[PDB]
Amino acid sequence: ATGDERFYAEHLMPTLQGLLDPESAHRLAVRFTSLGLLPRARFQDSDMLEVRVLGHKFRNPVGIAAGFDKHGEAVDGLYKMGFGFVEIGSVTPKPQEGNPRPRVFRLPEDQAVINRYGFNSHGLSVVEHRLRARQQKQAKLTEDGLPLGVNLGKNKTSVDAAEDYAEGVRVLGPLADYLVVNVSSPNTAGLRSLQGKAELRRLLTKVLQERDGLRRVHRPAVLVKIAPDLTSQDKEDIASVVKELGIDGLIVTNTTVSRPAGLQGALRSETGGLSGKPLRDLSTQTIREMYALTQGRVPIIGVGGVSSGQDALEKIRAGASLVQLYTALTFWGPPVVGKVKRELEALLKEQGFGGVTDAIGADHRR
Ligand SMILES: Cc1cc2nc3c(=O)[nH]c(=O)nc-3n(C[C@H](O)[C@H](O)[C@H](O)COP(=O)(O)O)c2cc1C
Ligand SMILES: C/C(=C\COC(=O)C(C)C)CC/C(C)=C/Cc1c(O)c(Cl)c(C)c(C=O)c1O
Ligand SMILES: O=C(O)c1cc(=O)[nH]c(=O)[nH]1
Repeated sequence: ATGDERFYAEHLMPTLQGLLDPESAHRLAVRFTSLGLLPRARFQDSDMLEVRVLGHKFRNPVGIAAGFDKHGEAVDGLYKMGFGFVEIGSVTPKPQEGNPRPRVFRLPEDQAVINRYGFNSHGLSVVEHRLRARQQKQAKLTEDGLPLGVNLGKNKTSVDAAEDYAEGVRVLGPLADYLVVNVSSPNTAGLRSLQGKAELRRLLTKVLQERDGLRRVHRPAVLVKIAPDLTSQDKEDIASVVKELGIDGLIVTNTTVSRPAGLQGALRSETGGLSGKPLRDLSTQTIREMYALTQGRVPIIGVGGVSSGQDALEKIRAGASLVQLYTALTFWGPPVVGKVKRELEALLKEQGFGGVTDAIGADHRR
């Protein structure tokens, strides 16, 4: 490990977290990232890390999860940090404020965060114009193996959820390599009920019809992002609908409304979704389940508690073609990205994989 990893993780990040409230810290991180003030990313991506999935090349399989760059303000800075792909959002159709502050909480003793942002969003129009300002730059980045995802949400007061997602497809679909139908936020009343069979089939049929209506060059993959808190029945139903409709992939998982035994943080009983280390294995097991239920035929982006190459490889072997992280970045800072990639490469070599692709779903073949 480099000196930068150690300096950020042991000294700089904990010191700055001691000085700044969580949401102020988030806002500054977005600002710093957008301005390119981040440290120099030393790690040069080897060919072993390249993945071809969702109609795209990914230079490396480590992405930034939704919720960091909600409004598409820091996309280029995130690629500079060494992410293989960037997901922005969630974006709602109309601007909305989200929940009252405070609404994000650190659990340092658990290496976890709880948030109840409630889809604070600049709205589709603002994000559309922000992405349009760099659309050709993104086209080159995508061609270079650096794709962009856009995660779509719904407004608090909307009377037609499916129409909110349809609007998102129409407005941001033409600017995205993939879209995410986020039906798994724990912070919007009734949202997770859209994961149910009948509601999901009707919602996703409408989303896919809208996507299919876009011009070929502007036609994104469509993925559904699911909760870690689903029943076995819920998961079976989602798998069935995904296969019936030809949904392009799954993002597994969002934050958990569970509070695993053993959390130590003083703020453990705050309302919201829990992320970071306590979510890690719940997410990995959900990936494993969804891979098996879809016969390994549906690409999965694995997310929840990834902080190391081992964490990444466990999700890949469970069935993820790509992984994302967020909470680890908040604790260990920008050097965590290079750390995960370097460790992942080393472990792939150690376990006799030719590359990431060879390891996808490997546990199921043991
Ligand atoms: C502060 C915060 C805000 C988030 N906002 C969103 C969001 O807007 N949309 C979304 O799909 N997921 C959101 N997430 C969930 C992350 O994308 C990810 O699924 C989850 O945090 C698990 O990954 P992690 O343990 O690496 O953070 C958010 C997570 C956090 C911690
Ligand atoms: C600009 C700062 C550190 C530099 O590191 C970064 O920019 C990384 C996090 C992208 C200081 C602000 C801090 C300590 C941010 C860490 C942090 C946080 O402490 C918390 Cl709680 C959250 C929710 C976020 C969301 O991104 C977060 O980034
Ligand atoms: O905006 C939020 O509250 C949010 C959305 C989401 O999908 N997941 C999450 O943990 N928080």
